[PDB]
Amino acid sequence: MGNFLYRGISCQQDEQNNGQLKPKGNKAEVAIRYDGKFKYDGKATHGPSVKNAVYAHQIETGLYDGCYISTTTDKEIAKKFATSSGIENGYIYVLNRDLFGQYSIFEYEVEHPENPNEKEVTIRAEDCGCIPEEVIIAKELIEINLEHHHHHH
Repeated sequence: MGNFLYRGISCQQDEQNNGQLKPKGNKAEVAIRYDGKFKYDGKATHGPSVKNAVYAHQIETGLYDGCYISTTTDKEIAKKFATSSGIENGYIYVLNRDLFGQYSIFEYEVEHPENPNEKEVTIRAEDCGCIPEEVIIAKELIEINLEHHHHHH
């Protein structure tokens, strides 16, 4: 529900080796609130994970390095993303947004000019790089999505 998220990986090696897509190490476990000016801060320590630290880090330096999940307002993003990223030969997983809504995970949507007709909604996880392991409601492998729409061309 909400939105259909799609993400694919060619590093099935790292995924299967870690047995969780990617190495993780969550902590903090603080209040956190998406206020108009969300100075929710955290514990007290000065480091990574959450806070203006992670927010500014991803905004300034690691611009969508994989910490947060960037997705478009179009469900057909799946096909476009899989093709343009050359995932046609690799691994792909699907995630539902309503799960994040239940999780109370944050989202920051950037807007291009009005008529491009699209907004980029980046899903701000409470930690960098897929903090929820069960967010992947579907996992499939892909070897060329041939046929189906091949009516003639």
